[PDB]
Amino acid sequence: VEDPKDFPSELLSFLSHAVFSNRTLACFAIYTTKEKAALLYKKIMEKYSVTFISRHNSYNHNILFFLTPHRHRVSAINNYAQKLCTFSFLICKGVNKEYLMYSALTRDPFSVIEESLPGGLKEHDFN
Amino acid sequence: EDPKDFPSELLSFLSHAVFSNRTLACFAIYTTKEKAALLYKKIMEKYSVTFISRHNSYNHNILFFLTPHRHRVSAINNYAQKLCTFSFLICKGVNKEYLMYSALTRDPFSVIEESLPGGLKEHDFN
DNA sequence: ACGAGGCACTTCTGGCCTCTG
DNA sequence: TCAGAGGCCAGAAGTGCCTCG
Repeated sequence: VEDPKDFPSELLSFLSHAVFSNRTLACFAIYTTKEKAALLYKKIMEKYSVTFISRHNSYNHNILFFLTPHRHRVSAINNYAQKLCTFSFLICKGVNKEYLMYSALTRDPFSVIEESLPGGLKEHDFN
Repeated sequence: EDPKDFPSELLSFLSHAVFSNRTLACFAIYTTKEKAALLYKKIMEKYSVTFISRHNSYNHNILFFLTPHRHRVSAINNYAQKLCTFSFLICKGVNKEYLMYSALTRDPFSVIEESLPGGLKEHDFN
């Protein structure tokens, strides 16, 4: 109901917009509640052995941004993360523009709650 | 959430197989009032049941039904699971179809709704 | 009878890759 | 190159058939 139906309109140009692709990527984003972002961060971190993960503030909910050293399907990440929940909203999408998406998440009206490397894609190549 | 199996007085009728790939045409489901009303409609559309009834059982509801083709209990269960809601659901094969239905029609049990006017009689079962 | 379980699909899952603009 | 659509693939999971005891 009041739950978002997509990511914030300001992030949309950075996200993947495939509906029918079997393409795999290495940068994903997840939009969920405050409660689930905490749990998801660690779980996701361990499962996918993330080269990077950050947790962000978004309009009274949270966004998880993360890079993975291996390629995954958006639906594979989605399925893994839905099997934690039930039960609360979750939008999961591939990210096409990693620097841009990261840096947008560090500025208003978004902010960093916590991240696994300080400064992230601004301070580190993940090449 | 609540109950952990079917009422003990109906257990003799059910199949308890856990390692069988055998398929059946009679099943019963234990669940809440809200879930049983819905699974009545949806199991019938889904399996195009030859008969389906919904009954009062101790705070909750049982659904009994016969399907025109053969299914694995695990199928009926994977389907019925997908319409919960971490509300509870016991789903089992029925070995003794008539005896199960007839028990569910008498005290402590009663019929709420069934897909045939005046339910089932003994002939009907083979 | 009925539970165990061999078997045979078929559907699902989650990667690969090329094509195309 | 990029990114979405989709061919293809292999291994897992699903949901039937059967016969054996």
